Amino acid sequence: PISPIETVPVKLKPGMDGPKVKQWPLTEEKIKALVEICTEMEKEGKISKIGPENPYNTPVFAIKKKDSTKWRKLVDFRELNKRTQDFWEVQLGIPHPAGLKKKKSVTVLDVGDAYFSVPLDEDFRKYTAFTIPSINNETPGIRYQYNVLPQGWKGSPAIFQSSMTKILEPFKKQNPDIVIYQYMDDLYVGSDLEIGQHRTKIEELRQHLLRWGLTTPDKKHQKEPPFLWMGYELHPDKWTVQPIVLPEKDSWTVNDIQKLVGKLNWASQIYPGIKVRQLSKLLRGTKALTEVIPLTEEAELELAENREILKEPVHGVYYDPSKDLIAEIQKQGQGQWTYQIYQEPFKNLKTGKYARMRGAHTNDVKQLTEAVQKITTESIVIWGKTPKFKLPIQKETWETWWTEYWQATWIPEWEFVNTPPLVKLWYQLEKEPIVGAETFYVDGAANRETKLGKAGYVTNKGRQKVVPLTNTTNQKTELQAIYLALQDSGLEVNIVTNSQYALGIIQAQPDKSESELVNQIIEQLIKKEKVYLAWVPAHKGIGGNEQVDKLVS
Amino acid sequence: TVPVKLKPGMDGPKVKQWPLTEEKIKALVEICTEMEKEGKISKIGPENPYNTPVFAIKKKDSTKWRKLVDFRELNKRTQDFWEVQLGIPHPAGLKKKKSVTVLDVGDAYFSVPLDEDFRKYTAFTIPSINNETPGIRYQYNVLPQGWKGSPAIFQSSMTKILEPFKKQNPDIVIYQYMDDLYVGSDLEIGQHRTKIEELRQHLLRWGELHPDKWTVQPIVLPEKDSWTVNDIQKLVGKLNWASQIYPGIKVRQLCKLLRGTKALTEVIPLTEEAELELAENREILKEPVHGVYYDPSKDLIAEIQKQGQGQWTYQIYQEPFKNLKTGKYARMTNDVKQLTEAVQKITTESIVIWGKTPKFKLPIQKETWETWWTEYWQATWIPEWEFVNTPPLVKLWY
DNA sequence: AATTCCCCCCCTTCGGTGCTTTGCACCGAAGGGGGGG
Ligand SMILES: Nc1ncnc2c1ncn2[C@H]1C[C@H](O)[C@@H](COP(=O)(O)OP(=O)(O)OP(=O)(O)O)O1
Ligand SMILES: [Mg+2]
Ligand SMILES: [Mg+2]
Repeated sequence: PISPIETVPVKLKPGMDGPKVKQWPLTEEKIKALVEICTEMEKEGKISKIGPENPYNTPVFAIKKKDSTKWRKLVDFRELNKRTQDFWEVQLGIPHPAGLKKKKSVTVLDVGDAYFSVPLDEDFRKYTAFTIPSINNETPGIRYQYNVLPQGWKGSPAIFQSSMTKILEPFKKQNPDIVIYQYMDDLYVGSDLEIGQHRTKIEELRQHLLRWGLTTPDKKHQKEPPFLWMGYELHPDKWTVQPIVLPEKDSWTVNDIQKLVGKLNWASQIYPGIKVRQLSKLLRGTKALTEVIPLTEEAELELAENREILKEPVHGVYYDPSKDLIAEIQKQGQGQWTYQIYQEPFKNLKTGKYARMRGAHTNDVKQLTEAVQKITTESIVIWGKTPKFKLPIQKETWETWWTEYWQATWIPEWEFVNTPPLVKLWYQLEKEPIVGAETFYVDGAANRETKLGKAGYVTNKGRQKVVPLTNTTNQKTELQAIYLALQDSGLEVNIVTNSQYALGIIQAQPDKSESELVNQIIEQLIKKEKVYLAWVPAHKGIGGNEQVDKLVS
Repeated sequence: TVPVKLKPGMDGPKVKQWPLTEEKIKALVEICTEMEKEGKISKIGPENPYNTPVFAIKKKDSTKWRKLVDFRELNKRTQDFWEVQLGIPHPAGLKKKKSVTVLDVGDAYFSVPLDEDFRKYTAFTIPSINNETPGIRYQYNVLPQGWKGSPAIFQSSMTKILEPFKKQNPDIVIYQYMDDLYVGSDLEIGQHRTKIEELRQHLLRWGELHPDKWTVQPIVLPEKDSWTVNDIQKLVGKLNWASQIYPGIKVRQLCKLLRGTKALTEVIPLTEEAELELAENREILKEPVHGVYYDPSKDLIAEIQKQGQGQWTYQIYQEPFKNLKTGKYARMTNDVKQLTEAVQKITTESIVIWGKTPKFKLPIQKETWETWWTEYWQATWIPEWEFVNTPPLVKLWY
């Protein structure tokens, strides 16, 4: 029934009226389902008949519920939402079973008719008016208005969550030794005490809820393991995701590729080693969601690997506050990382992957730091404490990186682990000039009208060469000049440039880039054994740097 | 109460609450539980569209958690600040005092009720561990701590309690920026503490800085006998940039030995023209640049740089290439902790000197800063910071 | 050619912003997908 809880005062945005949308022609089965539903609801006072005094209207339809033989009646409140006042949602995240503790007794409850058991503000009911049609336009239609929270309204979820919290507060105040994970209307009540006392307390909770209108039907009340909770199968000592079925097709469209990447990201939290880089690359540049895309022999290998991985049943474990959180990170190549958070060896609380590509140019250390931050900020949410990392990076490499980088870098308490692919810096630029090495005065120019440029590398011993470039801006010509200086040189080399752009790219030791020129720079830099890069102001009378300026111009 | 109002045509704070550590949550639902019994805060629902981040900080050797609300955004749109808008207008003699002390008048703001039509903006949400329950929303009934309008309202209650104290001791200058009392005396340190407890006793009954050690750090050129081609090349670049900040620097006598396509590790034969130009340019760098004046109509900008081995460097300025103050913070392992301590020291120096927190430009990635900056913060106020990515050009500040 | 609403996540695209280097690198919002109620 309708709860005696107080009604949250809602109002429209200033200067806005109510919706006046018209009803679409509905199908016969949906019309019959709506008429059947809007009769039981009307008898219980959840909706009320109206007439000419109400000029508002909003389309209504009915989708099929997750369980068959039941219809969910929704209202297309898309013009009312544009005029409703703003809300601050109180749901800040999603509970995870890895953060649960090992409770001796567990019960999962589901409130029946969750939204239709919370009253709606009396001054806001006139706007939520709708019109059930008559079948074959026999009658002109029956108009109703909502006395409870509508489904499809912007403010309904927050209002219901706050009402449920207020309802549950006295019970949790009386019983502080019982854990209750609430998510909308799904309740996970876990506690100590034997099965008899736990069932007695569950009955007390159900009576308390029934005193507040909310009813918990016996069909949605689970008392024995496994418990289907929030997409997971909670067990007494482990947990698992509900079975994931990947699409199996011989012709892949654009839309069905992202219906496979999405189900792999979800599966990549208890399943270790899931990669979606090659599959996701297939979505770059596509236009239509029905465009057939052929697999590129690299997405097929990833698909086979992920299909093999999903074939073995894996399980998680529950949190233990009297134990230490450990997180291991491993490299996968091409900027992909796989991490697992555990407390005991070979018993993972959680798994995950990080493959985001931030910035045009990067290296392994920066991506490892980003993965560390992501894991830290996720573990803070789930367990409320940072874990101890076991990174695949040497202490000396991290030291040489953070004591020489021009940015503040820190990662928490961490221990080096030696598991093949290691994070390292491929090349380093010497801070001092190298004696007995040819000094390379490079420059590059490009007219900003016809997109023609030239590069020059005139050096100490007398060597010089000017190379023309087509369709290059003022920066690509400089990068080409550096590339050509690096190419025609021995092992030890000193390169002096006149702009900050190339230095800023090169100084932060990139090992992979989104531009082919910087990539060629990187593969050349690793080949050399000693490189010294220096800056010089361009048009300040500096000979050599000015001699090459004439050469490139 | 006072009719607090926002700027013409401004909505209000709508910031998302960041996740908190389990220690900062167990010690935040306890503070807020007791704060609600006394009526300081009250529960609200989702019908209030506004929000503000909240977190707890354990102050210096206090062994107690203190709730801190990041009112940075609400300060920007409040703009009431009219009741004695000056807020104890900045005494120019505060920076010249031998020693000043910072005292936190915290529980004094929790006695004057906040205007009813304003408590909706001072709303915050307390997160839950593993999202067990939806966040608990609260709003302030009394004047909050950290909001710029709290000192501006409590002004005609602190100038009265301090009246029988600062009248007996005219040689003490007391400043209150946001929530802290900057009492700047001039006596001996031993007598300074005695003069502090008397003020503390005065505060109770009626309900360690040293600004004498601050100076600007100028750019210094190296002094070496052997001069290689690279060395002049670095100096020319440094002098070329130094010209725009130190007008009158000439490089004609120095941008002449770099003429040609010679080597870069050979020793240059320094001439008399360069030698005279070197000494002349050094003397201009000796005296700090004059002609710069603080304009209270424009906001200050800070710029921290990392120099390694724990050394940092900042340049507080209002317009580019016109520095009002430069300094070097030494080390006090951790990198974010040092930067966090650097921001507090610069902010404390800026408040003492100009009374305004500068707009910082941190040399750190955003995701690294927001993850850890609340762990080492220990000050009531929070400055507005912007993140930058600029490699060191020519090492032009150290 | 079906039409709804909130929350978290990932992946790609496009426009705005800042510095100057009138291109180029970053960032955030919006589209798609997954999961939950
Ligand atoms: N597709 C949806 N569109 C709009 N609101 C939804 C949707 N799914 C769920 N909700 C909201 C409204 C529901 O009242 C609330 C709880 O979901 P759910 O438990 O599935 O429904 P219910 O409690 O109304 O019916 P039941 O009797 O089957 O429990 O979540
Ligand atoms: Mg359900
Ligand atoms: Mg239900």
